[PDB]
Amino acid sequence: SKAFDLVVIGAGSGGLEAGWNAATLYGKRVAVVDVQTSHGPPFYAALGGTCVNVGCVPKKLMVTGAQYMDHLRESAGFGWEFDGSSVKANWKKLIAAKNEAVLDINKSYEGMFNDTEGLDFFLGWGSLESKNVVVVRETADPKSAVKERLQADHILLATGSWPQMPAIPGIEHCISSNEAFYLPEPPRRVLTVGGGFISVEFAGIFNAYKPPGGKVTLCYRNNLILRGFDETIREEVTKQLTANGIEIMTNENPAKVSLNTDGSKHVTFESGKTLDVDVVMMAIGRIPRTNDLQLGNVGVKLTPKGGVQVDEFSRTNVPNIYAIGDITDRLMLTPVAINEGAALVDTVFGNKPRKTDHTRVASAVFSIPPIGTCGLIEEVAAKEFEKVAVYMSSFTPLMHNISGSKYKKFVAKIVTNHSDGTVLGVHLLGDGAPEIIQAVGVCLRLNAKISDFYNTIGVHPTSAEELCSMRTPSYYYVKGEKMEKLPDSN
Amino acid sequence: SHMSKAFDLVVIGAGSGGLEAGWNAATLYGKRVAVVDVQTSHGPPFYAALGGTCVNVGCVPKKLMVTGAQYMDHLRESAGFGWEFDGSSVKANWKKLIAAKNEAVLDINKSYEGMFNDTEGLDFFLGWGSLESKNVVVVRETADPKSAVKERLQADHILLATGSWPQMPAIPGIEHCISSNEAFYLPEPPRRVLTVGGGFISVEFAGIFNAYKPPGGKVTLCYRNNLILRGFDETIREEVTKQLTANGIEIMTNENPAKVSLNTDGSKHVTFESGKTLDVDVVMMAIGRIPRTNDLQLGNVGVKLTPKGGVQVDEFSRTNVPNIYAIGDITDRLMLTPVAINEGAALVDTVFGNKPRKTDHTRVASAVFSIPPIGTCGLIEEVAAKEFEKVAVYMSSFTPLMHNISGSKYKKFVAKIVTNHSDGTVLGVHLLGDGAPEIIQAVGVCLRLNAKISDFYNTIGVHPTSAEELCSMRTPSYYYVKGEKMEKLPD
Ligand SMILES: Cc1cc2nc3c(=O)[nH]c(=O)nc-3n(C[C@H](O)[C@H](O)[C@H](O)COP(=O)(O)OP(=O)(O)OC[C@H]3O[C@@H](n4cnc5c(N)ncnc54)[C@H](O)[C@@H]3O)c2cc1C
Ligand SMILES: Cc1cc2nc3c(=O)[nH]c(=O)nc-3n(C[C@H](O)[C@H](O)[C@H](O)COP(=O)(O)OP(=O)(O)OC[C@H]3O[C@@H](n4cnc5c(N)ncnc54)[C@H](O)[C@@H]3O)c2cc1C
Ligand SMILES: NC(=O)C1=CN([C@@H]2O[C@H](COP(=O)(O)OP(=O)(O)OC[C@H]3O[C@@H](n4cnc5c(N)ncnc54)[C@H](OP(=O)(O)O)[C@@H]3O)[C@@H](O)[C@H]2O)C=CC1
Ligand SMILES: NC(=O)C1=CN([C@@H]2O[C@H](COP(=O)(O)OP(=O)(O)OC[C@H]3O[C@@H](n4cnc5c(N)ncnc54)[C@H](OP(=O)(O)O)[C@@H]3O)[C@@H](O)[C@H]2O)C=CC1
Ligand SMILES: N[C@@H](CCC(=O)N[C@@H](CS)C(=O)NCC(=O)NCCCCNCCCNC(=O)CNC(=O)[C@H](CS)NC(=O)CC[C@H](N)C(=O)O)C(=O)O
Ligand SMILES: N[C@@H](CCC(=O)N[C@@H](CS)C(=O)NCC(=O)NCCCCNCCCNC(=O)CNC(=O)[C@H](CS)NC(=O)CC[C@H](N)C(=O)O)C(=O)O
Repeated sequence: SKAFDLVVIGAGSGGLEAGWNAATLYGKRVAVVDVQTSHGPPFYAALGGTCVNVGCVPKKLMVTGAQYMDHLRESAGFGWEFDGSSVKANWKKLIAAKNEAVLDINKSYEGMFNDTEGLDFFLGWGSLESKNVVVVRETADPKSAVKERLQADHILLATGSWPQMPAIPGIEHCISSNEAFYLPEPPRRVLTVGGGFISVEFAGIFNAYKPPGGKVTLCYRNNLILRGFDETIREEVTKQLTANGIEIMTNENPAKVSLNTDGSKHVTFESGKTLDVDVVMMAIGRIPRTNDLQLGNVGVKLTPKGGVQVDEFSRTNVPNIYAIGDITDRLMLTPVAINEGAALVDTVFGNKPRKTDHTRVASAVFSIPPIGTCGLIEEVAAKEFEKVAVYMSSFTPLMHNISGSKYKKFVAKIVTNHSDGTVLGVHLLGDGAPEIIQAVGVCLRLNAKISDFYNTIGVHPTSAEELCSMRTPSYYYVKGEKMEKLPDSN
Repeated sequence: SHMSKAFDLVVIGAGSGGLEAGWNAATLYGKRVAVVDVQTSHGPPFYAALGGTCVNVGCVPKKLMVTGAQYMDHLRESAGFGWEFDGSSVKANWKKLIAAKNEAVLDINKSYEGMFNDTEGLDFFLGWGSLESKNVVVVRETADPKSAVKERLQADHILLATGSWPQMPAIPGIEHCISSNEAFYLPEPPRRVLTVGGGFISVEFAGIFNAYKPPGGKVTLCYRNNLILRGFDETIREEVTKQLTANGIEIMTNENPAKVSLNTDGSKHVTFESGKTLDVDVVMMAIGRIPRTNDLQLGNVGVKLTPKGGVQVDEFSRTNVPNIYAIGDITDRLMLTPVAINEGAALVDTVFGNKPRKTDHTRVASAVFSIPPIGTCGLIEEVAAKEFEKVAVYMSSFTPLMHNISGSKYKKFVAKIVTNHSDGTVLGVHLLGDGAPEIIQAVGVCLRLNAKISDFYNTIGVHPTSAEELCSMRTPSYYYVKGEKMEKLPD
C-alpha cells in the first residue's frame, strides 16, 4: 500500500529517463516496475529496456563485429599479409562478449536504483487496477498472485513494443530478433523476412558469421526494400548488400513454414516458390505492448493500430495517466522515447510544459553499409512544395580505390525547397553516415539553406565534405513532376 | 620577331588553390588561363606536381597511409568480437602500401592532365615560373633564375599559388634528416624513427610508422615544449598524448635535436640540446612549413612579404602590385587544402566575376588524422575566455560502446562545446576519437548558423553513436568568468 508521486510501468528508455528525472531533478518519490532484472530469455527485455537488452546496444556491438569480415579482406590492399585460410568468425564468442557487456549495463542500472533515494524498483508484471493503483503480479496472467499494490498520484505507461508475427501456418517454427540475439550457432542458411531496419541489420550480421558455404536470404513483399527511405539509397544499399553475398529476394512473402525432421524449415512463398533454411527470422514490424496492462480496468483509449492514444504532451484520455515511447507507436527510436519521457516529467512536475518534436529527427540504419537520414525524402517534399531541388553526389570513397571494395559507393543527397533554398532533408549512405548526420539534425533546427552548406569550408579528405561541395541541383520536382532541368525562369 | 602566348590569367602553382582558380576562371568566366608547375606527376626530384601538395605529398597519400595504419588496430580489436586467425602470420608490408599509394596518386595526376587536354582556354606549362615584370611570367628549365627560358608568357593578371615547403632547422648534420617529402618514398619502413615536432605532420606520421615498423621497432616523437599540439584543445592534447603512448609511440617532451651524425652502420646519432642522445634509422623533421616565395623572383616587381615571409595580401588576396594576387599556403593564413581552394574560388569571383568576395578564415572545421583522430571547429576555451566575459565549457569523455569489448579501453572519445555563456552561442567544438573528422564537418555548418548550446541539446540524438554525445549535454562542466576558470558561477 506504499504511495508514490510517480509510478512507471516499464524500466526502458522512456521509463527510466522519466523516473530518474522525477527523483533527481524534482525530489519526487518514484516506483519503476519491470519483469526481469537482466537480459535474455524468458522475457528478453529487462532493466534498461529493449535498447540495452535486445536492441540498440547488442545490435550495434554485433554489427561492429560483422564489419571485421570487410576489414580483414580490405586490409590486404594496404599491404597487410596473414594466413587467410586460418580466418574463422566465432559466433559463440561474439554472443558471450555481447552478453557480458549487456549484463554490465543491467547491473549498473541496478546500481542506479540502489544509490538513488526516492527511486525504487519492483520486479513483476504491472497493470492498472484503478486510476491511482498500479498492481504488480507474478506473471502476465491477471489471475496470478499479487506482489505489490502501488498507489500513484501519476502513472506512466512505458512498456514499449514487441515483434509482430504474421498468422501463417507454421509461424511457431520462426523466430524474431529476440531469439536471434541468443542463437547457439550461427545459421548456415537464414531467411530474414521484411525489408525494414531489423531485417536489413540482421541480414548483415548473419552474413559475416555464417559458416563456410552458408547463405543469407532477405525477402521483401514489394519491389524495393526500405520503403520510406531515400530511393537512390534504397537502390544502392540493395546493390551493396548483393555485392557482399546477401541474396535480396523481392516481391516474395512466406505463406507457410514446415518443420523438416532434421530441424531445418521448409518455406513456401505466396508465389509457390520454396526455400530450405536453418532459421526463419521474422522482422515485419513491432507493435505496442498494451495487452498486459489491463487497460479496460480504467478505460485508457487505444488507436485503431493498437497504440495508446496520447495528445502532443503524452496525456491519455485519463487524467494522471500518461504514455511515452514505443507504446505510443509514434516514432519507435530510443532517443525519442527518452525526449518524450523527459518532456513529460518537465510538464507534470515542473515550471513549463514541454512537448517532443517528432519532425526532422535524425536516425540511422546500421546496415553494412550504413544509412544516415534526417528530414523529408524527395517524393514527400514534392507534394508539399511546388519547387524541390535535389542535390546528389555518389562517389568511391578515397580508401576504396585500393581496398578492393570497388562496389562501395558513398551517396550524399540534399533535398530543398528550391523557392528559398531551405534544406528539407539530407540522406546518406556509406561508412560514417550515422555519425555525419547527427549535426545535420542540428542544422535543420536552424532554418539551414543549401548555401549554408556549400559556403561552409570542407574538411579534407572525408566523405562528409561532399555535403558542402554541392552547388548545382542534379534535378528538380516542379508541381510533383521529376525533371532534369527547370522549364521556365518562374 | 614573334608574339608570346597571351592569357587573361597566369597561375604559378598547379595545386589546390591554383587549380580551383584556373578551372573556375576558364570554365565559369570564359578566360584564357595558363597554369605552371614543375612536374606533371608525383615524386622525386620535386615531390609536388600537377595537383599540388594535396594530391602528391599531403592529404591524399597521407590519408591512404593512415587508413593502412588503422588495420593494426582492427586486426587486434577483431579478436574481441570473435574473429580468429593465426596471429603469428600477420605482417605489414610497407613496399606494397607505397606501390598502392603511388598508383592511386599517379591516376589522379593523369586525370588532371586530361582535365587540361579537355578544357579549352585552360593550358598547362611545365617548368619553373617567376615574375620577370608586372605582366610577364617566364617559365624556366630549373629553379635557378639563370637557367634557360622555356616560355615567356604575357599575363593580364598573375596568381601566386606555389604553396609551402618543409622548414629544416640549421643544425650540424641536417643533411642526414628527411622531411615528409622523403617519408612518402622510403624504400623500407624504418625500424627506429624520430619524428621531430609536435604538430600535424609529426603526429600523423608517428602513427603511420608505428603500424608499419618491422619487429623490435620503436617510433619516437620529440617535441620542444611540455605538451604536443599547441593551438588545440588542452583536454584533447593530453588525451591524444596518452593514446599515442598506449599504442607504443614514445613521446619525448621538452626535447629538441641540436645535431645529428652518421653512425658507421648508416644509422643516425641524434644529440638533443639537453645532451641526451638517441640512435634511429630515420630522423623526420616536421617542425613547420614555410611559404615558397624564393623561386618567384618577387624583387623584380616589388611584391611585399609579411615579417614572417608570407606574401602580404588584403582580405581579397590582393598583393601591393595591381593585377598580382596570392592565395593558399604562400599567404601563411590557414594552411589547409579547402582553405586554399576557397581562396582561389573567391579571388577569381572578385577579379573576373561580378562579385567581390573574401574567404572567412574563422570557424573553419579541420581534422588531425592521428590515431585516434581529432576534429575541431572554432575557438579553444582559453582563447574564448580572453574575449568573452563569461564562457561555459560542456565536456563529455567516455569509452565508446565497441571498446567495452575490443580490448582497447584506453580509447576514450572526448567531446567539448565551448560557449559564450551570456547568450549560449557556440564558439568552438573539439572532438577526439574515431569518426571525429566526419562528425565535425556538419558542426562547421552549425557554427556558420550561430547555433547555441540549446540547439544542440534540443536536437534528438542518433543512437548508438559517438556524435549523439554533442546533443546530450545541457549543464556546463565549468566556466571562465573574466578569464578565471571555475566550476561554478559565482552566486
Ligand atoms: C532489434 C532492435 C534494434 C534496435 N536498434 C535501435 C537503434 O539502433 N537506435 C534506436 O534509436 N532504436 C533502436 N531500436 C528501437 C528502440 O529499442 C526502442 O524504440 C526503445 O527501446 C523504446 O523504449 P521504450 O521506453 O518505449 O520501451 P522499452 O525500451 O521496450 O522498455 C519497455 C520495458 O517495459 C517492460 N514491460 C513490458 N510490459 C510490462 C509490464 N506489464 N510490467 C512491467 N514491465 C513491462 C519490458 O520488459 C521493457 O523492459 C531497436 C529495436 C530493436 C527490436
Ligand atoms: C604531409 C602533409 C599532409 C597534409 N594533409 C592535409 C589534410 O589532410 N587536410 C588538409 O586540408 N591539408 C593537408 N595538408 C596541407 C595542404 O596540403 C595544403 O594546405 C595545400 O596543398 C595548399 O594548397 P596550395 O595551392 O597553397 O599549394 P600546393 O598544393 O602546395 O601547390 C603549390 C604547387 O606549386 C608548385 N610550384 C612551387 N613553386 C613553383 C614555381 N616557382 N613554378 C611553378 N610551380 C611551382 C609546387 O610544385 C606545387 O604543386 C597537408 C600537407 C602536408 C605536407
Ligand atoms: N537503427 C535503428 O534506429 C533501429 C530502429 N528500430 C525500430 O523498430 C521499428 C520496427 O523494426 P522492423 O521490424 O524492421 O519494422 P519496420 O517497420 O522498419 O519494417 C517492417 C518490414 O516488414 C514489412 N511488413 C510489414 N507488414 C508485413 C506483413 N504483414 N507481411 C510481410 N511483411 C510485412 C514492411 O514492408 P512495407 O514497407 O511493405 O510495409 C517492412 O519492409 C523500426 O521501424 C524502428 O523504428 C529497429 C531496428 C533498428
Ligand atoms: N590533417 C591536416 O589538416 C594536416 C594539415 N597540415 C598543414 O600544414 C601545416 C604544417 O604542418 P607541420 O610541419 O606539422 O607544422 P605545425 O606548425 O603544425 O607544427 C610544427 C611543430 O614543430 C614545432 N616547431 C616550430 N618551430 C620549431 C623549431 N625551430 N624547432 C623545433 N620545433 C619547432 C612547433 O612547436 P610550437 O608549439 O613550439 O610552435 C610544432 O610542434 C600544418 O600546420 C597544417 O596547416 C599538415 C598535415 C596534416
Ligand atoms: N543520453 C545518453 C545516451 C545513452 C543512452 O541512450 N542510454 C539509453 C540506454 S542504452 C537510455 O535509455 N538512456 C535513458 C536513461 O537511462 N535515463 C536515466 C538516466 C538519465 C541520465 N543519466 C545520464 C545520461 C547521459 N549519459 C549516459 O546515459 C551514459 N551512457 C549510457 O547510458 C549508454 C549506456 S548503453 N552508453 C552509450 O550509449 C555509449 C556512448 C555512445 N552513445 C556510444 O554509442 O559509444 C548520452 O548521450 O549521454
Ligand atoms: N569536394 C571534393 C574535394 C577534392 C579536393 O579537395 N581535391 C584537391 C586535391 S587532393 C584539390 O586541390 N582540388 C582543387 C581542384 O582540383 N580544383 C579544380 C577542379 C575542381 C572542379 N571540379 C569539381 C569536381 C570535384 N571533385 C573532385 O575534385 C574529385 N575528387 C578527388 O579526386 C578527391 C581526391 S583529389 N577525392 C576525394 O576527395 C574522395 C572523396 C572524399 N573527399 C573522400 O575523401 O573520400 C571531394 O570531396 O572530392
